[PDB]
Amino acid sequence: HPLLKKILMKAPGTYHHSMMVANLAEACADKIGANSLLVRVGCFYHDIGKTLRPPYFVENQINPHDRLTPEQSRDIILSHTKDGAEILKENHMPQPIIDIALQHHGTTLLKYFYFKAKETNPDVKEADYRYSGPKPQTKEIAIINISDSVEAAVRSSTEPTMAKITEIIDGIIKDRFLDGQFTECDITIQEIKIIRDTLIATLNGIYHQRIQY
Ligand SMILES: Nc1ncnc2c1ncn2[C@@H]1O[C@@H]2COP(=O)(O)O[C@H]3[C@@H](O)[C@H](n4cnc5c(N)ncnc54)O[C@@H]3COP(=O)(O)O[C@H]2[C@H]1O
Ligand SMILES: [Fe+3]
Ligand SMILES: [Fe+3]
Repeated sequence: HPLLKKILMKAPGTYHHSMMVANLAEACADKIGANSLLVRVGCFYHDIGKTLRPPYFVENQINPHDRLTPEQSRDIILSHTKDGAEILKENHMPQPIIDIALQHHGTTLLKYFYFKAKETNPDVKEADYRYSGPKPQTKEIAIINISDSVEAAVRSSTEPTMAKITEIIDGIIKDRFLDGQFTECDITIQEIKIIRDTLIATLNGIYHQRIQY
C-alpha cells in the first residue's frame, strides 16, 4: 500500500489522526448497521490531500500560518479535500474512497480563519471559507464527518472527562444539524443518537478505561 505509507512518511501526525478516526467511525458504522469496512478504509485515506503541504496542518507541526494571510491559509486548507480526491483518482482508488476524501467536511465553514479575516473585513462571506463539498451523500460519510471532528476536538481539549467529552460531541452534532450538513443523505435522527452514544462509550474506553485482566 504505497499511498498509506506516503501519508505515514510525509505526514505522520495526519497518519496517526486518521487511524484514530478510523477506529471511532468504524465503531459507529457497526452500531447502526452501515458499511463499517468501507468507513474504516475510507478513514485511512480521508486526509491524504494534506501530504501536499504537511506543515500547514497543525497535527504535523512552529506555525507557518503566522506568516500567512487568512486568504492564504484558507486556500491551503480548503484544498485538501479536492487534492485528496484527485490523488486517489489518479491512483485509481474505488469511487466511494474518493468521495470520502472530497465530502468528509461537507460544505462546513473553516471557522478559525473565517473569523480571523472578519477582523479586518466585517463583510467577509462565509461562502469564501466553506469547503466545496458536496455535503455527505451517504450515512457512512456523515459518520466520518462527525467522528473526524470529535477525534480532533477531544484530542485538543484540556481535561476530557466524560461530561466534557459528551459536551464536545453534542456541540459538534448541533452545529452540523443547524448548518444543514446532513440533508442530502438518509441518516436518521435516531441513528445520530446512536452515533453520539457510541462515540461517548468508545471515547470513554480510550481516555478512561483501566486496562485489566
Ligand atoms: N476544538 C474543536 N471543536 C470542534 N470541532 C473541531 C475542533 N477541532 C477540530 N474540529 C473539527 O475537526 C476537523 C478536523 O479536520 P482535519 O482532520 O482535516 O484537520 C484540520 C487541521 O489539520 C487543519 N487546521 C485547522 N485549523 C488550523 C490552524 N489554526 N492551524 C493549522 N492547521 C489547522 O485543517 C484541517 C481542517 O480543519 P477544519 O477546521 O475545516 O475541520 C476541523 C473541525 O471541523
Ligand atoms: Fe480533513
Ligand atoms: Fe481529518
